[PDB]
Amino acid sequence: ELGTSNLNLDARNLLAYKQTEDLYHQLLNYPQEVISIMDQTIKDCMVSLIVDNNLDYDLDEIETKFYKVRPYNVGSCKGMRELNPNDIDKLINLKGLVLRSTPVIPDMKVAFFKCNVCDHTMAVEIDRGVIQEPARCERIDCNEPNSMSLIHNRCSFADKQVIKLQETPDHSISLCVYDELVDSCRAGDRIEVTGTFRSIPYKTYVDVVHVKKVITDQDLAKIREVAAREDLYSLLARSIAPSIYELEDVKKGILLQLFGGTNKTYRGDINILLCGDPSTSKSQILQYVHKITPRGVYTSGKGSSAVGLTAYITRDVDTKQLVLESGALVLSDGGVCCIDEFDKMSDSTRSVLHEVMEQQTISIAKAGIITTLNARSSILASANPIGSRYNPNLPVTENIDLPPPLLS
Amino acid sequence: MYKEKMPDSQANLMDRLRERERRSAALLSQRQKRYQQFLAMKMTQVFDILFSLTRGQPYTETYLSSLIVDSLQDSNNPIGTKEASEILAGLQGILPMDISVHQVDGGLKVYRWNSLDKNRFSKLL
Amino acid sequence: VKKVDDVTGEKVREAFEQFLEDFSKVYRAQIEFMKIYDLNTIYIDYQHLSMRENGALAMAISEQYYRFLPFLQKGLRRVVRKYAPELLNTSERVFQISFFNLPTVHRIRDIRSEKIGSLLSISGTVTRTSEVRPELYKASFTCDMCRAIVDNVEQSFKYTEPTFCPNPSCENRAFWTLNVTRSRFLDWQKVRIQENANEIPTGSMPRTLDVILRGDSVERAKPGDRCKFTGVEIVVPDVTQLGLPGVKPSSTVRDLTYKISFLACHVISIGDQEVFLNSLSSDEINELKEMVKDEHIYDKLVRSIAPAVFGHEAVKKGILLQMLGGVHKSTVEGIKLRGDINICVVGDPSTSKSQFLKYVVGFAPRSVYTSGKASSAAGLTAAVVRDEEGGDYTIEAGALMLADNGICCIDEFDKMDISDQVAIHEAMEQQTISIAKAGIHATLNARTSILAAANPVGGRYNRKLSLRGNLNMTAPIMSRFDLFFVILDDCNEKIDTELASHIVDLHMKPFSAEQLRRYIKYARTFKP
Amino acid sequence: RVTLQEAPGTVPPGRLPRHREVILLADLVDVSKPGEEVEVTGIYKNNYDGNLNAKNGFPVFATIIEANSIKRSWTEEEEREFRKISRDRGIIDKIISSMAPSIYGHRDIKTAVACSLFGGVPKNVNGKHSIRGDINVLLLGDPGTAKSQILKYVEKTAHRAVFATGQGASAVGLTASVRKDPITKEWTLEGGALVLADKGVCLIDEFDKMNDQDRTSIHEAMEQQSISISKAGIVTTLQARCSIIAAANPNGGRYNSTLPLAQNVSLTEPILSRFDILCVVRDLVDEEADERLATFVVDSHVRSHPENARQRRLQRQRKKEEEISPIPQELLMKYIHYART
Ligand SMILES: Nc1ncnc2c1ncn2[C@@H]1O[C@H](COP(=O)(O)OP(=O)(O)O)[C@@H](O)[C@H]1O
Ligand SMILES: Nc1ncnc2c1ncn2[C@@H]1O[C@H](COP(=O)(O)OP(=O)(O)O)[C@@H](O)[C@H]1O
Ligand SMILES: Nc1ncnc2c1ncn2[C@@H]1O[C@H](COP(=O)(O)OP(=O)(O)O)[C@@H](O)[C@H]1O
Ligand SMILES: [Zn+2]
Ligand SMILES: [Zn+2]
Repeated sequence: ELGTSNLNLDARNLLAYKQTEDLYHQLLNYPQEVISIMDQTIKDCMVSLIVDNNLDYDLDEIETKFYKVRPYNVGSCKGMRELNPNDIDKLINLKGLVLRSTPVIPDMKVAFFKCNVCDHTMAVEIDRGVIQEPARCERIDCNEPNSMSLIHNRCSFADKQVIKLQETPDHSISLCVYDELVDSCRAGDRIEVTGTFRSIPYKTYVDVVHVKKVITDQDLAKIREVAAREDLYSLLARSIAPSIYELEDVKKGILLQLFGGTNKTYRGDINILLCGDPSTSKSQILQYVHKITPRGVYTSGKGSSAVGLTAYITRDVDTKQLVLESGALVLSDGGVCCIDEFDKMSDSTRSVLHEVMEQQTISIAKAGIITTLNARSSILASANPIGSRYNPNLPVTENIDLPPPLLS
Repeated sequence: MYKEKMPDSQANLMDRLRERERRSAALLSQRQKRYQQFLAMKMTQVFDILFSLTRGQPYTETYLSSLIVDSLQDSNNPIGTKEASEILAGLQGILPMDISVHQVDGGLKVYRWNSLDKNRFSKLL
Repeated sequence: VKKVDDVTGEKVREAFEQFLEDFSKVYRAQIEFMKIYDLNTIYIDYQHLSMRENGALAMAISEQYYRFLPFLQKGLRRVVRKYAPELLNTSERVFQISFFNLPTVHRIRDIRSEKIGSLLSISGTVTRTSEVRPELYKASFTCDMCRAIVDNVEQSFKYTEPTFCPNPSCENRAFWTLNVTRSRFLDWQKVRIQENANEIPTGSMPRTLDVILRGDSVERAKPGDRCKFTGVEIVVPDVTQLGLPGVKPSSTVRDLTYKISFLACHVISIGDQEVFLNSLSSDEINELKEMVKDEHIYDKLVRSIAPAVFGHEAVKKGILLQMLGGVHKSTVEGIKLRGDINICVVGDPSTSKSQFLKYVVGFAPRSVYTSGKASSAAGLTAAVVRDEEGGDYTIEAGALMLADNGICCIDEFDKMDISDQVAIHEAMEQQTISIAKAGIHATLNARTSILAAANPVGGRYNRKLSLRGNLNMTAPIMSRFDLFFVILDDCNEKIDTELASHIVDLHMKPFSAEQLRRYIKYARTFKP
Repeated sequence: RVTLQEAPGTVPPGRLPRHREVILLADLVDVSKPGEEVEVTGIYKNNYDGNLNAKNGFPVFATIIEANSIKRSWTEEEEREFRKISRDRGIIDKIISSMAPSIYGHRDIKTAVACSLFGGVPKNVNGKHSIRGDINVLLLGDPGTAKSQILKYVEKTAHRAVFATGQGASAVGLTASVRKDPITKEWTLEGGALVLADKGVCLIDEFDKMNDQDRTSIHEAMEQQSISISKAGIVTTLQARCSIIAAANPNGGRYNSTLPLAQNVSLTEPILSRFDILCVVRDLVDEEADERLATFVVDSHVRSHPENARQRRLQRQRKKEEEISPIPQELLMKYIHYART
């Protein structure tokens, strides 16, 4: 039924079935041959199901066009740094986060040669990256040698793009994409990669075959059992932090911050400040949260700056568009960040927190750069009281060294 | 100014408010019909965009609707995104023979329109 | 010896000549106008081209424009010889064609290799420009062995010497003498543009592109303008592709790199009652008329700015008036009178003052949002930066030069350093930006309406003192705001109950926002 | 090779100055020096052939002008009308009233503006001694006193005027900038705003709020009418024979009438000593003065609002000029030029 030019093959079915696992083990070294066969196989299957089965009649454009197939859930490998020189050109599976994209670069497919003495035209195509200039004009009369010339703007090209990805094996890798894969991956995308690991006479890069833009029932039973029992809140608070005794309200608050609110389009990024005495276990809680929560970034207000939190932003000669060196506050996008020494943060850095907490954005307008960046994250912060200890002889507002606009 | 100095009406002011009320819905319906005609006339200046430089079929409705806005319509008479979506949806209904877009999983994917002719079908308005 | 002929091209040329002869003969009147006024370039409406053969001729011309252009040029020059041969006279047949009024406008975002060699229209904000230069359109050469002459040597995108001496009695090749008198040249210019603000989603960086203009269309692009171009995409050689990963094809050794540029033939800048009214249809006129000819339209528009923010009607009136700034006047003495309106709002850290700025930047046709601490002096007015293609300096548009003839929004205004608040003053009162730095001595247009938000000196409104002591702004900057609001918060139960109800409904979920732009586009032209 | 730039008063609105390369050959050298205004006759030819055909996309060249003759002037019909005007009794008051007619009052400022426009005699006594011939004016006062829009009349009235803002100017930019020649690769100097305004007037708005170093760069120009520089081995002095008109705000933004002038401004006695006329303005309130000012301003805004046709519209414009000034303004410009000449 579909008019699409490709099928995303459910490659997890390859592991769910035995002969397909054997096919994967055989295929680990030869993906291109199987993909090329599957193109013709798809065309033949379409032709059969259309006319041989007499179920449809729209065939001409499908008959003439070329197809591809993209497996998207292949089993993962042993990791990027563990790949060996003979693991090059093998099918691989990787994961990470995308950072930068290069502009659309055309890549040659068809060469249009015209004879400069008789205007005759020849169609020449590239095989394995080779251009073959015709030696002589093919016409019977015009036999002038070396008269063929290439018209640059009558040729045919295809889109090629280089995308930067911070990879985490099961360091950054610069991928390559072709055809409709360009501009499907953009800055900040959460990406799993299925493709070919490459290094050619030697830089490491991945030829992407597909890209992914993204438990047991016994686990469900355990979750339901823990949820049903009446001591649910008590058990959660008791089990979150054994080294911190009691503090039921603090436990409930921080756990609620981990749960987070509902996001509607109005985020649910809950932020909590600890204003206890400077000897209560608060660093031990934040250091533990940095490890128990889905991975974020651990920072300190004293050891941070405005550039350190937001980003460093500059243009690029090659890319011809702005690029970012992501700071911790933006790196925490969608996660949790911990800020110790919140009372010691510099004023310029504190000014960033305003728009972050009010719109989850950071707008910058400086020399040659005017852009806005998203920093949707939850902030857990600790701040010692003014002086050596909290003094109830002064108002509660006066015991905290944060201005009213930030504290309120 | 103080123009309403002596409009010494009778208790007929209640009937005046009845006139205000009972026909206001008719005016609102006429305004809605005028917006419908507004869309049915702007679609006459839109399908040239589709006809000109789109022959492949990767274009979802989200792309074409965002291409009607920030386009030639970005002019003395700008148009809204939801208005552009309404235009693109009404094109299928007004031209059944060349557009048969169907819901895929989410949203709509638009294919290469057959385009027998350009504007002669506007007579149905 | 007969050369290969393009039969499709010949059919296209014949159809184009028939279109020129039969269309009504307004284009022949244009030819006569060019002859009268000594004009070089003819202009063709694309919707006129697309009304013959159901527009199939226009489609065929557009989709392979770089190929079919010579045939249309030949047809037009044959027509001009048929009717106005004096235009072939010099003191020799230079002639240009420029199409305009394309239906589709394509973004820098949507540039694809499929678009190469096809007619399309784009739009983008200009950032840098180069000076105009002459371009060698058609050259001629004289032989060196013998003294024969070769005319009509078209220089297609490269310096091209003749491949042979026409007389077989001479064996000259690879050596020629260039003529600089019988050869003819044309104007050249390159425009460096930026993707518009409403295109890029938040967290995405704008794309940049280089656009090529030639002929009389040059110099019609100015920095900071939302220009529009019409033409065809062409690839040009690139040297920065070296070092990239992946296999690179080779010719045999030679390199075959490329990068994409856009060549535009027609230039227009987006922007008097009857002129505007004649560009709208009857239904469009009626829709715009309903919003004008109703008794309560002013209150209706007041109660329509930023509908999410409850209350605060004074700021809603203020923004509505700021969006319809006063008429600019020039004195018979030449002194100019500023027409744009500035607004400053100060509120407690709880009252929603930032949502007005966000609504304005999301609604205004041209708008820029910025933060007080993030901004700097150079980033607002203009940046003095070394230019490409030379050793001299060139300006870059700051926050104020961008969104010229628009509304500029600044948040956390009181947080701004005074040394970079000062630079906003000249734009706020003189509507100009003056630069006397590093070889630049020009004065630039800064017709912008400044909208600012700020907080009291102690964060909270110290209601013990008066308005004089609660603000750190000095008199010179306060005097330049036509409107000035200080909104406060109070514990009134009847107010707080409704405020809570609506701010909770927000998290729970007359004239539409689209209609307001249509209304303003008509209203802004009046001069009371 | 010499670069000719558009005259400062002739730059079109909102565009950078245009300039061309002019080639001086056959003993036509040293005919002009930076800051001079010249008219030249030559040939419009193209000579930029070379790598430009491949470095920039597509084959292009660049244009130069090869100079043939150069020259660095009034008909009787103009002098006759000037002399007709000159014999009127009390001409000084008409001239003073002619400056910025749409600005009400401020006669003590208008007289200083007119005096600076006409200027004095640069008496180079016996050659060995010199005196500046131009009058320096400082406009200090509260906001809402047209200290800025007066400069937008001097810029449109004087033959050659340069306008700059306090924070939008640099010490290098105002005085002179260093360049490396694209042909000879040698250290070269390019004049700044003060060099451009030679035999003219230089305008500096918001003179108080500029940084101290840019303010210091104006010291030599205000008395020596010249720029002395020593950068990258270049040691030279350029002519900067221009008057300076400066507008500024007092400390705190409002003038304290109870405090002296030497306390109301961040400037210093040296800088004040380079001026001749100081115009202090108070925005004090009074019913009669405010009524006069408002009824003048509202009629000015009525006039400046829009509404052989060329001749008719020129006649109507001159009618409006007569309604507010005793002297036609084109005639005033020509008169000022003639008097200075
Ligand atoms: N309730 C507690 N449980 C466990 N350890 C505690 C507790 N209170 C204080 N401590 C100990 O006291 C030390 C001080 O830590 P903390 O008060 O969190 O930071 P700081 O030293 O900056 O005040 C820690 O090493 C911690 O182990
Ligand atoms: N009248 C109102 N209607 C809806 N929301 C409001 C209103 N007043 C305040 N708010 C809420 O309170 C918040 C105020 O933030 P704001 O004062 O703009 O921060 P900042 O002072 O840093 O700009 C907003 O996020 C807004 O959602
Ligand atoms: N004396 C005056 N007569 C008429 N109009 C005036 C006068 N003073 C100021 N104005 C008006 O007020 C504005 C002052 O602008 P500007 O010169 O920037 O003020 P300042 O420089 O004194 O702060 C001008 O547009 C002018 O129209
Ligand atoms: Zn041949
Ligand atoms: Zn020869």
